[PDB]
Amino acid sequence: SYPIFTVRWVAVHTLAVPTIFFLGAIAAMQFIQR
Amino acid sequence: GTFNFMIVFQAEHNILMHPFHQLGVAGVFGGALFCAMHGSLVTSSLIRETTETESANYGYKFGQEEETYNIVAAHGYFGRLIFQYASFNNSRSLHFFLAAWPVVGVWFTALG
Amino acid sequence: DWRVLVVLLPVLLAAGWAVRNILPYAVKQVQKLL
Amino acid sequence: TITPSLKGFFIGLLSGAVVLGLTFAVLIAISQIDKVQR
Amino acid sequence: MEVNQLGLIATALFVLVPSVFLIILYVQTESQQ
Amino acid sequence: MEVNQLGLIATALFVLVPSVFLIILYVQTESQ
Amino acid sequence: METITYVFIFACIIALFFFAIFFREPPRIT
Amino acid sequence: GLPWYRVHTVLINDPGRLIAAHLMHTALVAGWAGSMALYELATFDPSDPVLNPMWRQGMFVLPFMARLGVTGSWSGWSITGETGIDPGFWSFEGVALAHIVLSGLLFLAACWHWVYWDLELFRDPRTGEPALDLPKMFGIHLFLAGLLCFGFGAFHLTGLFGPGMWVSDPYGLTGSVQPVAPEWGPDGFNPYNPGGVVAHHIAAGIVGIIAGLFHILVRPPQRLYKALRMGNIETVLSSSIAAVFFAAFVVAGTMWYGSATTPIELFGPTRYQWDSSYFQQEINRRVQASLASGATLEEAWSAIPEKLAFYDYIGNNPAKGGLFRTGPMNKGDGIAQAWKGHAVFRNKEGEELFVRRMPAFFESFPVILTDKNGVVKADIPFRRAESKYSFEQQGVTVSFYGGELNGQTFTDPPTVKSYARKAIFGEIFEFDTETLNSDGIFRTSPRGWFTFAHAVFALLFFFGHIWHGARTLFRDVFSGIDPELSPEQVEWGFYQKVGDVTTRR
Amino acid sequence: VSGSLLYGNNIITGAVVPSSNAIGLHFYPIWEAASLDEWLYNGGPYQLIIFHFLLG
Amino acid sequence: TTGERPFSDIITSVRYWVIHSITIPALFIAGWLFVSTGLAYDVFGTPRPDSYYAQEQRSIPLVTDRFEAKQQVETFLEQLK
Amino acid sequence: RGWFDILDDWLKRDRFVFVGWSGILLFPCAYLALGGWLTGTTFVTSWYTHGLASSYLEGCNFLTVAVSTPANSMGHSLLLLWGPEAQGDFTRWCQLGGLWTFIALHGAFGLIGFMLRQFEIARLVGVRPYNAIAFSAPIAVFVSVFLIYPLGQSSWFFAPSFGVAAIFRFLLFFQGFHNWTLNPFHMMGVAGVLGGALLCAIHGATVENTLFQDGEGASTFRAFNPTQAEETYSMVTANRFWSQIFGIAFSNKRWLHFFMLFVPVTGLWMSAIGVVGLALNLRSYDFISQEIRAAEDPEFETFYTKNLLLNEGIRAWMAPQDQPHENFVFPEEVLPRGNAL
Amino acid sequence: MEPNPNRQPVELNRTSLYLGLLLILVLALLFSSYFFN
Amino acid sequence: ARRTWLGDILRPLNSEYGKVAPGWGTTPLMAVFMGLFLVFLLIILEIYNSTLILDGVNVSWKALG
Ligand code: CLA
Ligand code: CLA
Ligand code: CLA
Ligand code: CLA
Ligand code: CLA
Ligand SMILES: C=Cc1c(C)c2cc3nc(c4c5[nH]c(cc6nc(cc1[nH]2)C(C)=C6CC)c(C)c5C(=O)[C@@H]4C(=O)OC)[C@@H](CCC(=O)OC/C=C(\C)CCC[C@H](C)CCC[C@H](C)CCCC(C)C)[C@@H]3C
Ligand SMILES: CCCCCCCCCCCCCCCC(=O)OC[C@H](COP(=O)(O)OC[C@@H](O)CO)OC(=O)CCCCCCCCCCCCCCC
Ligand SMILES: CC1=C(/C=C/C(C)=C/C=C/C(C)=C/C=C/C=C(C)/C=C/C=C(C)/C=C/C2=C(C)CCCC2(C)C)C(C)(C)CCC1
Ligand SMILES: CC1=C(/C=C/C(C)=C/C=C/C(C)=C/C=C/C=C(C)/C=C/C=C(C)/C=C/C2=C(C)CCCC2(C)C)C(C)(C)CCC1
Ligand SMILES: [Fe+2]
Repeated sequence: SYPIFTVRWVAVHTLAVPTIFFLGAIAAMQFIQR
Repeated sequence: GTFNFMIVFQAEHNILMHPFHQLGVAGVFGGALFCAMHGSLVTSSLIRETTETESANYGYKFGQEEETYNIVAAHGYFGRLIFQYASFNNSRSLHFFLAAWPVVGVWFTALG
Repeated sequence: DWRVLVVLLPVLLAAGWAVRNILPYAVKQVQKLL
Repeated sequence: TITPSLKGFFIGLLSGAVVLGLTFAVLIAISQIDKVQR
Repeated sequence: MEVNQLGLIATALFVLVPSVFLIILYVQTESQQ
Repeated sequence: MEVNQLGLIATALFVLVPSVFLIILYVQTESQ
Repeated sequence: METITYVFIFACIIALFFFAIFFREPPRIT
Repeated sequence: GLPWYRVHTVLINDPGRLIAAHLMHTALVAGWAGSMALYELATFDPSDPVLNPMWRQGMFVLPFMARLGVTGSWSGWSITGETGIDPGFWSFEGVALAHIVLSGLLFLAACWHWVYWDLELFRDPRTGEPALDLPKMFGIHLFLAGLLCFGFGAFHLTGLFGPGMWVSDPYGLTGSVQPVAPEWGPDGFNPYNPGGVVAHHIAAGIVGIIAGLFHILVRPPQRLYKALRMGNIETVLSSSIAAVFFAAFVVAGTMWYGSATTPIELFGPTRYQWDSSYFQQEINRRVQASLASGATLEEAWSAIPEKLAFYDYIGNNPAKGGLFRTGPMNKGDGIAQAWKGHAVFRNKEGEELFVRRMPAFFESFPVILTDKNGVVKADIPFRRAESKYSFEQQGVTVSFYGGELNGQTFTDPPTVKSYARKAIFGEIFEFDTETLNSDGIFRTSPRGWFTFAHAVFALLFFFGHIWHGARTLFRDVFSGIDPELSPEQVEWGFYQKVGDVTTRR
Repeated sequence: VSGSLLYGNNIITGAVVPSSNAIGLHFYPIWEAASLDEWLYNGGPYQLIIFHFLLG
Repeated sequence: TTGERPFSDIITSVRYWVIHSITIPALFIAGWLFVSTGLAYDVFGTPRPDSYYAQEQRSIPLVTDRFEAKQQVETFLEQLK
Repeated sequence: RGWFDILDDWLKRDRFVFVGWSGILLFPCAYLALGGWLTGTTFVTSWYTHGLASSYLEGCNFLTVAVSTPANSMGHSLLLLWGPEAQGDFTRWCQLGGLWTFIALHGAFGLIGFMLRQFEIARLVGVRPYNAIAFSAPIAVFVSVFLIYPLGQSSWFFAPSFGVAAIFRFLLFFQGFHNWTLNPFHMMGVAGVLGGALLCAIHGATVENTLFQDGEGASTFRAFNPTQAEETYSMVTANRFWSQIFGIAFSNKRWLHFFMLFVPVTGLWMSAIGVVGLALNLRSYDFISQEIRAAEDPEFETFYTKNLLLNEGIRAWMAPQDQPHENFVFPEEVLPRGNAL
Repeated sequence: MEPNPNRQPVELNRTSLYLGLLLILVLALLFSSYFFN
Repeated sequence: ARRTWLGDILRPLNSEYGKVAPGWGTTPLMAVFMGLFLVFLLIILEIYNSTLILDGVNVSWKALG
C-alpha cells in the first residue's frame, strides 16, 4: 500500500523524461557529417 | 607579477580549457560554498544559551563537553531544503567531506 | 509536418504501454483518496 | 491607437493569468482532496 | 613619483579613525572587570 | 595660497592623537 | 612619503602579530 | 555587554530617544547639504556655461539646486550665464544657509528629546508600556507625504506658486527653469516628457491622501498584523529598507539612461549619446542643411555652436572614467577653452577619410581612417616594415572648418597624425592643462559618480532588507533554537504538515 | 624590471623579480657572483628566497 | 520516512522494468528522430552545415536592427534560396 | 479553515521534496532556466547574434556549447516571446537570443524562490535563518554580473553567455578591457573564496584528526551518533595544536562556524560591488603615478606596465571577432606585436 | 523624572580588538596604493 | 511619564496599539490594488524598455521638441 503517483513521481519524470529524449538526440548527432 | 604569470600561462598553455584547472575552480568554489554552508548551518542551529543583548558566541565555553548546536535540527532543515538523503547526519563524514573536496581540487590544480 | 508524428509516436506508445501496465494499480490509489 | 506591442502586452498579460490561474486551480483542488487529518 | 598628495591624509585617517574606535571600546571593557 | 600641504596632516594629527588619548582615559574611567 | 606609509603599515601588522600571539586572551577550559 | 555591532538597539523600545537619534541623523544630513553647497560655491567657476559647465567641474549638489529652480548667486551670476540678476533670498547661498540653520535647529531638538525621553505620549494608555501604533503612524505619515507630493507638483512644478524645473531642448543647448504643464495622457509615462513629472506628483499625491486617510481609519486585518509583526518596529525597518533600495535602483537607472529629471546641462551627457552618435547626427544634419542652403564649407561648420560640438567628444562620456581617477573632469583632459574646428582628412587622391571613433570600452584605440563606404585607406601602423596604409604613403591631410583652426590645412605627417589621434575622441578641442595641472586621463562625470554610488548603496541595502526582515520574522530564535527541540519535530514523516505538531499520525 | 618600493613601486605593483633567463636553471648563490651588485642585477634574491621558502 | 515508495524497491521491481524497458528506448528513439528527421533544425532555426554562408559569402549574417531583426534574418535566409 | 489555509496545509506537507509557498515561484522558474540552458546548448545557434556555433547539434562539445547573449542591436530589450522583436515566432526568438533573457530572468526569480524556500523551511523547522542570509552572496554575484553589468553597458550582448568556454571568454575580456585583476574589490573576493576553501579544508581536517576514540574500529565514521550530546572531537587538543603550530587558534566553536559563514559571503559581496563599478567602465585600470613616470622615463618598467601591454594585445586581437557588430577592421600593420611573434 | 532604563554597557574583548586592527591595517595596506594612485 | 500640552493633544493618535480588524478584513481589496499596481509598473517598465510601443510616445530625448 504505497502511492504510485506523487509529487515525487512528478519531479522525477519532469527531469528523467526529457533527459533520455535529449540523450537520443545527442546520440543521433554523433553521426552527422558535413 | 602574479597576474603577469597567470596571463602568460594562459597564452602559452590555455589553462582555462585544461580539466585540472577546472577541477581547481571546482575545488575552490565548492570549498567556499561548503565553508558558507557548514558555517551557516551550524550557526543556524546554535542552542539558545544567551539573551538578545549578548553575543551568541558566549553560549559556548572552551572545552565544554556537550556540543553547542543541534545537528539533527540542521539535518532536518538542510535535508528538507534539498531532500533527506542529500544531507549529512554523521558529523564525521561531513567534516571529512569538508576536508577532502578542496584538498583534492587543489591537488589537481597543482597537478595542472 | 509529418516529422512531428514520427517523433511523437514512440512517446505515445511509451505512455500507452505504461498506461496499460499501471492502470489497475493506479485506481486503488484514487479510491483511497476518500 | 492599438499597436502590435500593445496587443502583445495583453497576450502576455492573459497568458500569465492563465498559467497562474490554472496553476492555482490545480493546487486548490489537490489540497481539497488530500487533506491532513488533525 | 607624482602621487596624489591627499593619499597620505586619507591613509592616515582611514587607519587612525577606526583603530582608535576599537581601542576606546577595548580599554573601557577591561576597566569593568 | 601656496601653503605647506604637510601642514594639513600635521594639524590633523596634532588634534587627533592627544585628543584620542584623553577620550580613551575618560571613557575607561566612566566604566569603572 | 608613499614608501614610508606602506612600510609603516606593514610594520604595524608585524607588531600586531607579536601581541596577538604572545599576549592573547589565554584560552581557559570550561 | 552589548557587542559593538548592536549598540543602537537600545533605541528599540525608547521612542523619544529614537526620535532624538532620527533628529540627529536629519541634522547631519541637512548640515552635509549646506557644507557641500558651500564647498561647491567656493570652487565653482561660473564664467563659461558652454565649455566649463558645472558637470565638468565635479559639481554634485549644485545641479540638484538648479534642477528645481535655484539658478543664481548673491554675487550676481547665474548658471545660465546671464549677469546682473537678483535671485532674492533663495540663491545658492541662501539655500546652503537654510540647510545649515536647519541642521542647527534639528540638533537642539535632538538634545531636548534625548533628555525628555519619558513622554507620556509614547506610553500605551492601557498597559503603561512604551508603544507605537505603527499602522496609524503609517496613515498619518502617508497623508503628509501625499499632501506634499501633491503640492510639490500642483504648485512648485507648475509655477502656480513656485519656479518650475529645469527643462531643455533634446540637445541640451537652451536649458532654463520653466513652469511645466501636466501631461495627463499616455506620453506622461514617457521618462523624457517633463509634463509627466507634473502629472505624477499631482495624481500620486491624491492617491497618497486617499491611502493615508484609509490607513488612519482602517485597522490592519489580524491576519496581516500577525504575519508582518506589525507590533514590531523592525518590520517597518525591513519594508522601509526594501522601498529605499527599490527607489535607489530607479534613480541610478534614470541617471544612467537619462530622463526629464536628469538633463545633460546639469549632469553631462550619457554614454548612449556617444554609442548612438546622438550629437554627431544632429551636427551633421545642421551642416547638410547649411550647405543645401548654399553655405560654404567654412560657413556651415562655423555655424555649429561650440556647445553642441563639445557634446560630441568622448571626454564627456561618463563611461570613460576610472574608479580612483578622482576629482573633476577638468582635472583630466583640462579646462576646455575653444573648439578647434571640425577636422576633414583627405588622402592624396582627394578622397574624404573618416577617423574611426574610439568606443567607450577601450582605454586605447588604434587610429584607422576609412572612406564613406567603410573601407580602410589609412592608419597609423604599429609595425612599420610591411605597412601599406601609413599617412606618409597615403598622403593624408587634415583641413579644419569652423572653430579656431577654420580654413587651415596641415600636410606634414606628424601634425596630421596628431589631429587624427584626437579625432577618435570626436570633435577636437583646445584645453588648458596648466591651471589644474591636468594629467590627461579621462574622469567620469557627476552622472557616473551618482549612478555608481546609488547602485552600490542599493545593492548593499538589499542585504539590510534581508537582515532586518529575517530578524523580524525570527525574533523568537535570534539568540538560538529552542534547547528542547525534539527529533519528532525535525525528523521526517512524524508530522504530515512540517512543524505543525497537530498533524501527527 | 623594477620591483621594489624605493624604485617606484607600490604594494600592488612591487615584486621580487625572478632571476635572469640568462641563468636558466643554474644555481646562483651569492658566492657565485662577482659581487652583490651583480647578484642583484641578475635576480639572485629570488632564488635565495624561493629555495629557503620551499624548504621551510 | 515520508511515505513514498523507496527508490531501491522500485528499480529492482519487475513491474518497473516492464514499463521502463519500453519507455526509455521510446524516448531515446523519439529524440533520435527529432534529429535524424531534420525537425530540430527547423524548429530552432539552427543552420545546417550547408547553410551558414551562401556559396561565395564570408559575411556573417549578423542582426543589426532591433525591430526589423525578424525581417533581417528572414532576408539572409532567402539569400540562400 | 478556509481554502487558503487548506492550500497552506497541502504545500507544507512533509514529503520527499518539500514544496511550500516558495515552491510556487522556485520550481517553475528553476526548471525553466535549466530547461532553457539544456535546450539552447543542445539545439540553438549563436550564428545571428554572434557569428558562433554553440550547440551540440552544430558540432560543439560540452566546453564550447553555450546559450549566447542577444545581438548588441537588441539593446537591453526584455526579448519577450510576444514582444515586438520576435513577434511570437519561437524560431526567430531563439535565433535572436531570446533564450538568454529567458534563462536570466527565470533564473533571477528562481534564486528569489530558492532563498524564499530557505526562509520558509527554516521558519517551519525552528532554526535561525543564517543559511538564507548566506545565500544573499550568490544572489548579489548573479544580479551584479548577469543583470547590472550589461544594463550599464550598451546591451545584454556584453553580459556573460551561459557556457563554459563563453565564461572563460568573459574572464579574459574583463582582464583586457577592465583590468579586473587590479581591482581591490575582486582581490577582496579572491581572498574570500580562497579563504573560504582554506577554512573549509582546515576545519574538516582538524575535526578528523582530533577525534575522540569512541568506537573500536579502524573506520572512525561508525563511532558518531547524530543524537549524542558530546562533541565528537576535542576542541581543546585542536586548540593547543594550532596555537603551537601557527601561534593563534580558535577557542570558540560558535565564532569559528560564524567566521566560516562570514569569510566567503563577504568575499562574494565585495566582488559584486566591483562588478557594479565595471557596469560603468568605472575601473581600477591604472595607477596615474606609474603612467606619468613611464611616459617620461622609457627605462622604467614594472609588472604593472608589462600587464597593460598584454591587455592591449588582448583588446586588439580579440575585438573584431568578439564584437562583430562594431565592424572592426584592423589591418595587419596596426596590430600590436612584440618582436618575431 | 527617572534615569533612562534602556542603557547598556558595550564590550569589545581583546580578540575582537586584534581582529579589528588586523582588518583595518590590512584594508589600509590594500587601498593605500589606490589612494596615492 | 512626563505629560505635556502637545502630548495630550496627540494622545488619541497613539492610543490604538494592537487594534486589528478581524480575520482577513480588507486583504482581498489590497490584493486588487497590488495586482493593478504591478500591471501598471509592467507598462511603465516596458514603455521605458521599448517592448511596449505606443502612438505619440517617442521614448527619446527628441520628445523635448
Ligand atoms: C497611474 C494611474 C493613472 C491615472 C490616475 C490615470 C489618469 C488619467 N488618464 Mg491614464 N494611463 C495610465 C495610468 C493612469 N492614468 C497608464 C498606466 C496608461 C497606459 C500607458 C494610461 C493611458 C491613458 C490614455 C491612453 C489616456 C489616459 C487618460 C487619462 C485621464 C482620464 C481619461 C478619461 O476620462 O477616461 C477614463 C479614464 C479613467 C477612468 C482612468 C484611467 C483609465 C485608463 C488608464 C485610461 C483610459 C483610456 C481612455 C478611455 C482613452 C480616451 C481617449 C481615446 C480617444 C483614445 C486621466 C488624467 C486619457 C487622457 O487624458 O487623454 C489623453 C487618455 O486618452 N491614460
Ligand atoms: C553619493 C555620494 C557622493 C557622490 C556621488 C559624490 C560625487 C562627487 N564628489 Mg562628493 N562628497 C560626498 C559625497 C558624494 N560626492 C560626501 C559625503 C563628501 C564629504 C566627505 C563629499 C566631499 C567631496 C569633496 C571634498 C569633493 C567631492 C567631489 C566629488 C566629485 C568627485 C568624486 C570622486 O573623485 O570620487 C572618488 C571616489 C573614490 C576614490 C571611490 C571611493 C570608494 C572607497 C575607497 C571605498 C571604501 C572601501 C571600504 C573600506 C570597503 C571595505 C568594507 C568591507 C570590509 C566590509 C563627484 C561629482 C570632488 C569635486 O570634484 O568637487 C569639486 C571634491 O573635491 N566630494
Ligand atoms: C535606515 C537604515 C538602517 C537602520 C536604521 C538600521 C538599524 C540597525 N541595524 Mg541595520 N542595516 C542596514 C540599514 C539600517 N540598519 C543596512 C543597509 C545593512 C546592510 C549593510 C544593515 C545591516 C545590519 C547588520 C548586519 C546588523 C544591523 C544591526 C542594526 C541595529 C544595530 C546597528 C548598530 O548598533 O550599529 C553599530 C555600528 C557601528 C558602531 C559602526 C558602523 C560602522 C560602519 C561599518 C561604517 C560607517 C558608515 C558611516 C558611519 C556612514 C553611513 C554611510 C551611508 C550609508 C549613509 C539597528 C537596529 C545589527 C542588529 O541586528 O542588532 C540586533 C546587526 O547585527 N544592521
Ligand atoms: C510561476 C512562475 C513564473 C514566473 C514568475 C515567470 C516569469 C516570467 N516568465 Mg515565464 N513561464 C511560466 C512560469 C513563470 N514565468 C510557465 C509555467 C511557463 C510555461 C507556459 C512559462 C513560459 C514562459 C515563456 C515562454 C516566456 C516566459 C517569460 C517570462 C517573463 C515575462 C512574464 C510576463 O511579462 O508576464 C506578463 C503577465 C503577467 C505578469 C500576469 C499578471 C496577472 C494579471 C495582473 C491578472 C490579469 C487577469 C485578468 C485581468 C482577468 C480576466 C480578464 C478577462 C479577459 C476575462 C518573466 C520573467 C517570457 C520571457 O522570459 O521572455 C524573455 C517568455 O517569453 N515564461
Ligand atoms: C585566484 C584566482 C581567482 C579566484 C579565486 C577568483 C574568485 C572570484 N572571481 Mg575572479 N578572475 C580571476 C581569478 C580569480 N577569481 C582572474 C585571473 C580573472 C581575469 C580578470 C578573473 C575574472 C573574473 C570575472 C570576470 C568575474 C570574477 C568573479 C569572481 C568571483 C566569482 C564568485 C562566484 O562564486 O561566482 C559563481 C556565481 C554565482 C555565485 C552566482 C549564482 C550561481 C547559482 C547559485 C548557481 C545555481 C546553479 C544551478 C543550480 C544549476 C547547476 C547545474 C547546471 C550546471 C547543469 C570570485 C570572487 C565574478 C565576480 O566578481 O562577480 C561578482 C566575475 O564576474 N572573476
Ligand atoms: C559557480 C559557482 C557556484 C555554483 C554552481 C553554485 C551552486 C549552488 N549553490 C547553492 C547553494 C549555495 N551557495 C552558497 C554559497 C556559495 N555558492 C558559491 C558558488 C556557487 N554555487 C560560492 C562561492 C559561495 C560562497 C558564499 C550557499 C550558502 C548556498 C546554499 O544555501 C545553496 C544550497 O543548497 O547549497 C547546497 C545551490 C543553489 C541551488 C539552487 O538555487 O537551486 C535552484 C535553481 C535555480 C533557481 C536556477 C538558477 C538559474 C541560474 C542562476 C542561471 C542558469 C544556469 C545554467 C542552467 C547553467 C550554466 C552553466 C554554464 C554557465 C557553464 C547550488 C548547488
Ligand atoms: C554529496 C553529499 C552526499 C553524501 C552521501 C551521503 C548522504 C547521507 C544521507 C543520509 C544518511 C544516510 C542514508 C543512506 C542512504 C543514501 O545515502 O541514499 C540512498 C537514497 C535512496 O533512498 P530510498 O528511499 O531509495 O532507500 C532508503 C536508503 O536509505 C537505502 O538505505 O538515495 C536517494 O535518495 C535517491 C533519490 C535521489 C533522486 C531524486 C531526484 C529528483 C530530485 C528532484 C528535487 C530536486 C532537488 C530539490 C529542489 C531544491
Ligand atoms: C547649533 C546651532 C546652529 C549651528 C549649526 C551648525 C553650524 C551646523 C553645521 C553642521 C555641519 C557642518 C554638518 C556637517 C555634516 C557632515 C557630515 C555628516 C559628513 C558626512 C560624511 C560622510 C558620511 C562621508 C562618508 C564617506 C567617506 C568619508 C569617504 C567616501 C565614502 C563615503 C561617502 C562613505 C545654528 C547657528 C544654525 C542655529 C542655532 C544652533
Ligand atoms: C526552453 C523552453 C521551454 C522549456 C524547456 C524545457 C523545460 C526543457 C527541458 C529539458 C531537459 C530537462 C533536458 C535534459 C537533458 C539532459 C541531458 C542532455 C543530460 C546529459 C547527461 C550526461 C551526458 C551526463 C553524463 C555523465 C557524465 C558525462 C559523467 C558523470 C556521470 C553522468 C552519467 C552524469 C518551454 C517548453 C517552456 C517553452 C519555452 C522555451
Ligand atoms: Fe564544524
